[PDB]
Amino acid sequence: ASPTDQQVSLFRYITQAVVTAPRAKDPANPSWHEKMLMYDPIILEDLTAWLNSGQLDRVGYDGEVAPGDVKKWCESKSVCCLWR
Amino acid sequence: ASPTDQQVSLFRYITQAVVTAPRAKDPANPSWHEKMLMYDPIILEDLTAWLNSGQLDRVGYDGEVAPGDVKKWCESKSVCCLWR
Amino acid sequence: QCKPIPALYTVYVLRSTVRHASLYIGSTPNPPRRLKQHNGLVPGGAARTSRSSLRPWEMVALVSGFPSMVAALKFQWALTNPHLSVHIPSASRPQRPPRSLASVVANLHLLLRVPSFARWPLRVHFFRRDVFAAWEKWCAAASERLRPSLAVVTDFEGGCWGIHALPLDYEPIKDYVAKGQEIFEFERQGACVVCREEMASGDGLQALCTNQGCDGVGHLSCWSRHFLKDSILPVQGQCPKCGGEMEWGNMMKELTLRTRGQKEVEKLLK
Amino acid sequence: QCKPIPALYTVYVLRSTVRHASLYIGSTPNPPRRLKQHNGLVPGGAARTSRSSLRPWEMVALVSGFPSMVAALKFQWALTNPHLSVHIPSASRRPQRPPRSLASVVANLHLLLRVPSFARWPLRVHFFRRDVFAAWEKWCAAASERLRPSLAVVTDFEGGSPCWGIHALPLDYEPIKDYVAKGQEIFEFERQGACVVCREEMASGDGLQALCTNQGCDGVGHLSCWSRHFLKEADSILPVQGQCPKCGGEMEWGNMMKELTLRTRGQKEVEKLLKR
DNA sequence: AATCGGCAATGACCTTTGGTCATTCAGCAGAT
Ligand SMILES: [Ca+2]
Ligand SMILES: [Ca+2]
Ligand SMILES: [Zn+2]
Ligand SMILES: [Zn+2]
Ligand SMILES: [Zn+2]
Ligand SMILES: [Zn+2]
Repeated sequence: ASPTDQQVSLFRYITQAVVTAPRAKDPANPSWHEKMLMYDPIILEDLTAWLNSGQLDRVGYDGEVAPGDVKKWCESKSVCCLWR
Repeated sequence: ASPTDQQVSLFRYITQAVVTAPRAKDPANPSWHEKMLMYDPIILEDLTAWLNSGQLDRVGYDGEVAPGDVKKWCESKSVCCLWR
Repeated sequence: QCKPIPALYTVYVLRSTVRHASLYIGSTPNPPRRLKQHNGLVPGGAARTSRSSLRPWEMVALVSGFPSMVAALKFQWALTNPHLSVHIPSASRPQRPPRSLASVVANLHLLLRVPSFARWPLRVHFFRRDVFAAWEKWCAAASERLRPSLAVVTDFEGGCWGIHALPLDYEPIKDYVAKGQEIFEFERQGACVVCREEMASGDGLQALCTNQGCDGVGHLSCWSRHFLKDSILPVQGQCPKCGGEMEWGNMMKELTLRTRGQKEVEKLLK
Repeated sequence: QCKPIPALYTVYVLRSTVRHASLYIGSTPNPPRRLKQHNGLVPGGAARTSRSSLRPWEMVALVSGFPSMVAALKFQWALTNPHLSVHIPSASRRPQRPPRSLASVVANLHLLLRVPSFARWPLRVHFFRRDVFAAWEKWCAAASERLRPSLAVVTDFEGGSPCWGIHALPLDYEPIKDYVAKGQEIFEFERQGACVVCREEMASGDGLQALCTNQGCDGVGHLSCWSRHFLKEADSILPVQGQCPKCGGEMEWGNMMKELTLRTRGQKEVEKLLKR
């Protein structure tokens, strides 16, 4: 594989895990996708924990993603992110 | 057939006329060619009259040369000239 | 997050009216108040602008529409520190004045195109002719153009202007918000304009079309899949009900105001 | 003409030391005396240069090597009025308006050196200020048309490594004194022999006989044989640079004609130069 | 008579206290 191709494939897994999660029933408890849609600043270690607790394995990716790799993902999607 | 090419052919007749004339036997009386080589400022109507007094006919050009055409020729040759 | 998208939040380019070569980059939700802080009329001004011989300062340009204080504070850092800002998506982690006005413009032009900030609902304002001229001079030499979505507006004096014409509150959307409160207080939301599903009161995030006289509501996640009909953050879009064009930023301002700023709304409607 | 090729005749670029924006274009055979005229230490100066607010003036650059006073006056008029000067060979017949800027002088001077009417003249460009020389180099770098390598562009900035600048430019024929002395001994005693090109004997007094410029070399030739040898280019009349068939030394056509016209038409400036 | 482009002068910076860099910010002379 290519180092920028291992990324483009990883990033589609994070995307699919994020956009296919159920939408909120309580509007005060938005999903990670809806938090991005409303420009909620994303706390990196929280989304990283979420992706690494079944959501990646759900969308067919066996492997733990790194917090800074989730940060790369947010920057590439214009998604506001920050460390904790 | 062309106005840029006939002016090139006319200038070849003027060049040959100047260049092939016999050289000065008295260094105080140089030929028109030797005046140019020594950067004598060329009085146009003088060289103009000289070319139409048999010189162009000598080198195979029937027709009269105009002082402005002789002026164009000098400027194309870096030969310094002036009007009397 | 507990707060709604702010009424106004800006990253501004401050310049001395005495030495034009002296510049400074900052952020504020209240451009007029902060300018007074720089000019010494109100306590709290920065250290660079404290210098007596440089006062008064002016705000020659600013970018607005930042959907959070964090978003503005990050754009402000990347604009203040161009030599440290890495614009390739990265796993990463007084004020020295900018070199020139031409470098601020080139780095501002760069920042509005890099992936970190490319899709933010921003807008550039220019308040002086010569500063706007340097901007246009750089834009014309550049090959990669800006988003058509990214409005770049001017407000020159002549013919309240400048930062003193910028609304510091939610009045510009007050009509839209009023439409929103009455549609949802009387349960007139109907079905999602996209998926055609009934939207009971209180069932997830239901976003409202920004065009006046239209009552089209849809699930937030449906509205975004429609605008984007890969990519996550929508920018511009068209309402399927009224056919009107919408900015994704304005639709989120109202949604977060209705969902997280109920006290801000009642104060707006007075 | 009647007079020999001048020792020095220049076209200069005058600039004020009080305002660098004020420029002026002139010609003179005596750059040092003409500067003193501009600055009011000597009578005969210009009217544009009469403002004592603008004084002192300075000559920041000049073009030398003009073979006629007419040649300088022509080049000076073209550099003064670039908007009137037709550079296409044309059948046609003092800046009271100062030039726009130094960049425009640099740009137009660069053009005048490349056009047919002035291209093959035995000229030489001098630069006496670093900033004017930098504007010139900035233009030459951008331009794709190079000046001919045959044409010299020299500098003389103050100090380094005395009379410098225009005061270092020789006003008489002393730079060629040996060459002129070599010619007199050669021809006064009939040592010219035969033409190095056509191999024909050259009796004393038989036409114009030009002499190789290199020290200690004998080469004399028929004037029109030298040129035919030098030009052995495309269409040309005026030689520029050549090589002597006897000593193999490189020559400039302008330097050789300066001695020819001195020996031929300037016999009394010869005797003053040799003090004979 | 008001403009005008290009210069000469000036200020700020971060100390290498002066060589950078920028500006024309209530400028500036000169030319049209
Ligand atoms: Ca015939
Ligand atoms: Ca206006
Ligand atoms: Zn829906
Ligand atoms: Zn609508
Ligand atoms: Zn011969
Ligand atoms: Zn020789």
